[PDB]
Amino acid sequence: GITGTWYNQLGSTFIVTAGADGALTGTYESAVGNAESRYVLTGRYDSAPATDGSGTALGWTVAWKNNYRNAHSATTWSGQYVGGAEARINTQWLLTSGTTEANAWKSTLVGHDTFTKVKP
Amino acid sequence: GITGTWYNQLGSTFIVTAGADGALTGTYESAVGNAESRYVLTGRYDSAPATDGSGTALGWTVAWKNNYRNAHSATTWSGQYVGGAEARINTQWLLTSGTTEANAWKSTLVGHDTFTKVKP
Amino acid sequence: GITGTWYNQLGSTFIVTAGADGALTGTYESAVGNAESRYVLTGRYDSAPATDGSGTALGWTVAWKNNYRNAHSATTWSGQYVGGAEARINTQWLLTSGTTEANAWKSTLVGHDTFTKVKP
Amino acid sequence: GITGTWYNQLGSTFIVTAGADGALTGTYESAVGNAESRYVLTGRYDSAPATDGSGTALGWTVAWKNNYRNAHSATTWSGQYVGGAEARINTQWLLTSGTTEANAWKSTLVGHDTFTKVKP
Ligand SMILES: COC(=O)c1cncc(-c2cc3c(=O)[nH]ccc3o2)c1
Ligand SMILES: COC(=O)c1cncc(-c2cc3c(=O)[nH]ccc3o2)c1
Ligand SMILES: O=S([O-])[O-]
Ligand SMILES: O=S([O-])[O-]
Ligand SMILES: O=S([O-])[O-]
Ligand SMILES: O=S([O-])[O-]
Ligand SMILES: O=S([O-])[O-]
Ligand SMILES: O=S([O-])[O-]
Ligand SMILES: O=S([O-])[O-]
Repeated sequence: GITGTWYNQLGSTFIVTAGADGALTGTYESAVGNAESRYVLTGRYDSAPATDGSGTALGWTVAWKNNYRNAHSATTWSGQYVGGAEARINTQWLLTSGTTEANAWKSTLVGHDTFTKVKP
Repeated sequence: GITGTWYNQLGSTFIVTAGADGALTGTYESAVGNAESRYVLTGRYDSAPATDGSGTALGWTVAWKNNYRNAHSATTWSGQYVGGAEARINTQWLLTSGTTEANAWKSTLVGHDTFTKVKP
Repeated sequence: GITGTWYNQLGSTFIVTAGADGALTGTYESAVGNAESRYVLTGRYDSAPATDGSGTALGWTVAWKNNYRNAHSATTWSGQYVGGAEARINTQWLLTSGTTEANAWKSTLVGHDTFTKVKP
Repeated sequence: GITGTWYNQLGSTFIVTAGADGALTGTYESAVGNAESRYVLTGRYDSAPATDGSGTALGWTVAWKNNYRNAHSATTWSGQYVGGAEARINTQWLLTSGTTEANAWKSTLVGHDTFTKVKP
């Protein structure tokens, strides 16, 4: 299932629990950027997915503030869990930094992360 | 400045509480605001933003399942809160639907939402 | 139609010609209007759109190199032209900068530009 | 290193010439290799990239109209070319369909393609 410890292609660590109420809760540790140790995450997932072979839709957010550092930014991952020989969560993400209005055009990075239960 | 009710450009409404712990909790719904249009939201925000005039980074997720409906999808909004005389939350979003692998190319919509404290 | 001089919400100037073959050609520049901030663009558009009221899909690219400056980056805009008494081109864009592999996570900005034939 | 034939990870091919003026021209074949599935592409690239291990920024567009078919849509790919023994073009894409204003929310898909010089 979704609950577990996952790693993305850069070796970030995503520790998540899927609640029966559709909640995702856990911690995220980033292999990149202005980040140190674990950050709180929260999200949601479809707790009654289609039974037709489709993946399970989900998303979560990390705001990049913890007790050590504050990057004044937040990442949301939107994606789906794909059950499988090798279970995977395939996502695309948006990383918005707090900016002045003049710099808002350059506030948001986009990318795609794939997570499995094995570290690269 | 974030806690309360916000309205997007399209008719949607959300009500959120910004907790002291950096949490965002609430519900997302339609203009009409009927029970069947209401979904849990959860997210995170920067609870200690920069003091140089930058916005406040935040993000949240809604999975489009409630006790009545299930669209097998989830949206994440990633953006920033701008305070001042015309307060706004400016976002970009990713809506991922659960798909088969063959259809994963058409799984993810992208767009933008601007939220205000007053109705459009 | 599409051929003409457009401006985005930030004052950039998009001078484009829509050819009979689906080609878009022209130049993209900044508000100041100077040679050093002017760049070549090329793209494509649907030369036979639907007749049901839908917009006309289009996209184009600017590589941020000209005879004076090189930012080692390129932007693509993807969107549609909406006809009527206020013609508009609504777009989302991706701006990729050349990076090392280690920095590829932070290579791509995303945003949205709306273009009209009037200045903002 | 850009000019030539490239293959994505899902059975598409394209064929591009990278002109000394920074033009990309060519054809994109959504399948392999029937003419009903071939479309014009044009774009731009950084014709003077860094030789510091950074990728070469580029982008291109395909409008999904040819002599056989018309999906009333256009994709733009934004990315970077990475040279060497195992050369790649790493992209993120936006696929916008022409829509009515009421449907504009669901107009734009996002995703990622990775192209290699060898077939997958
Ligand atoms: C009541 O159920 C729905 O209407 C519904 C179903 N599926 C998706 C959405 C929806 C609403 C919404 C938005 O306000 N901004 C960005 C994406 C987005 O998606 C709404
Ligand atoms: C690395 O980026 C640059 O150096 C650069 C230089 N000069 C203009 C622009 C630019 C302009 C622009 C716009 O109007 N919409 C969307 C993206 C975008 O990027 C970018
Ligand atoms: O991943 S954010 O800390 O730069
Ligand atoms: O690098 S973004 O996945 O936080
Ligand atoms: O995750 S994309 O920035 O290579
Ligand atoms: O939210 S953008 O797809 O019109
Ligand atoms: O404000 S959006 O164009 O980064
Ligand atoms: O045309 S998009 O599915 O790479
Ligand atoms: O699988 S990503 O290209 O939607």
